[PDB]
Amino acid sequence: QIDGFVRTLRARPEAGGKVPVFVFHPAGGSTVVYEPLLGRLPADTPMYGFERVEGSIEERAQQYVPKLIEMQGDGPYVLVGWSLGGVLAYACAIGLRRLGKDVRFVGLIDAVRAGEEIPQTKEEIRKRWDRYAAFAEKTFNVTIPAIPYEQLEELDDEGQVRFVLDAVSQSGVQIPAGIIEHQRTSYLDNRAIDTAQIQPYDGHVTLYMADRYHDDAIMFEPRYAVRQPDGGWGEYVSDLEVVPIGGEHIQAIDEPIIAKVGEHMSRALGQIEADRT
Repeated sequence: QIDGFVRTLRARPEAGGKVPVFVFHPAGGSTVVYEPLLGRLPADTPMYGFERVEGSIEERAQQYVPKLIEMQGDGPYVLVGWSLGGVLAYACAIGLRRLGKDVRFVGLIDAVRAGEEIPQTKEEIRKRWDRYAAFAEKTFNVTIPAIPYEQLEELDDEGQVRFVLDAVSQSGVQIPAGIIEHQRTSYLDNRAIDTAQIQPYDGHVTLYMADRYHDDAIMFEPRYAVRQPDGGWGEYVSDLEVVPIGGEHIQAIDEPIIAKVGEHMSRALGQIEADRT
């Protein structure tokens, strides 16, 4: 059921059968979140979930792609993810196509890029932590002292959030490790998107688009308040389909909105199975 970073949501038959759907975890979550989607897909569709690994987006895909090939060979590949999971799916599509594999569906469940690019600069690191501190002051009724910008700006995102958490750890009650680890890894996983080197993809991508990001996403990064019509994928994907699903980002993975996603995705899978036969 769990084998390394691969979760079996529905096992494929011993031989033959329908093409598996490979799903990729969202930041701060596991691939159990795809069970409602699975319920809306055709009967006997296999599904395997890829859980968290370390590195840049590209380095994560360098770990996932060999495992995909061990499981599915030349293809066909169906790759799906919500949020960070969609960026991971896309990176895997890129890696598989480089190896000449047959990728037939890439489904991004509201994996919508920030509407304005996030600068990778010292000034932006200063502005970012200034904003976070302001929100902390209000939320926790404290004043925040001078921020050590020089220390933060030479660290990558993981180093930054680790630095801040370690400063918090110096005083007060000890915070349970599970909470610290969840917050650290969620933060870094979401930030990994910002430094991704997105490559052009020559196949069809389906972007299931919600109406907006939820408030917590925009508190994390204000540039998520703006969405472009192509969700930031049009420059990389000539064969791009957008499927509006309404609601907020955080709702896209759940009933009832996931029924819209599943109805559309079922038709796409149906066509892939028909073409095989």
